[PDB]
Amino acid sequence: SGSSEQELAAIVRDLGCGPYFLGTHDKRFPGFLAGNKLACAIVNTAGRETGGVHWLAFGWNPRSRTCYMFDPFGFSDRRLKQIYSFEYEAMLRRSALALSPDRCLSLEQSTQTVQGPDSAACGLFCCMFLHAFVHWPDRPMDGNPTMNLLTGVPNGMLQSPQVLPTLRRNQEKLYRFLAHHSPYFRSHRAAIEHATAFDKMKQL
Amino acid sequence: GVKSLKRRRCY
Ligand SMILES: *C(=N)CNC(=O)CNC(=O)c1ccc(OC)c(C(=O)C(C)(C)c2cc(Cl)cc(Cl)c2)c1
Repeated sequence: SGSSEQELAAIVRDLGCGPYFLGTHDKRFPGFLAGNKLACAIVNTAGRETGGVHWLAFGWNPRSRTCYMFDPFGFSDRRLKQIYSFEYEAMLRRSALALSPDRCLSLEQSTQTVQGPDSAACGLFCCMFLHAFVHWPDRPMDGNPTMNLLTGVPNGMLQSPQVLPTLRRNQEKLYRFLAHHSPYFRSHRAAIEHATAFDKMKQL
Repeated sequence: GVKSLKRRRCY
């Protein structure tokens, strides 16, 4: 059920983010403070103490003063607070004060889901975005070889029967990606695909 | 990929 920090760190190193990755974290991820460098991270919405709820990806682009928040569901800030109790202003504030000369940044976030409502692949979609990020940090959400393979649909449509095929097709290809790109995936494919299944939530 | 939204955020 879900995906573990060990398994996403493995998959993220396999994707080439080794030189830029800051580890997976609970909601208390300190941010990007170490220095002004291409850095990205995977961040849970809850604390470690909850045993884990939802995976997000974060990236900092030094060339463009931009932090990307990636939720495979593409929820709004409000909907992030609401459903997951997750906020990340503390984290952005620490990152701006540290790296931004003018204490300002661009926060760029998804407005669409690539994830089915009952899928438990969030962690993995995060991996995928991070690959895209670490290769195309200027254009990571869309318009690059990696994210091109996914098909965004408006987050407002997450629960609608019209886009289920679409979010499923998204999962199958994600699996193909990670298959093609990650030795740690191929070695534990059968398992990760069972634990992260397109409708894991129905079969708990 | 996904559409997205970019806000300037000052601290
Ligand atoms: C996405 N739609 C929901 N999918 C998930 O995979 C969420 N899963 C977890 O958060 C999760 C599951 C198992 C597990 O260990 C067996 C972990 C962790 O490694 C722990 C609990 C140690 C962890 C929790 C948090 Cl909040 C952060 C970190 Cl870095 C690790 C997580």
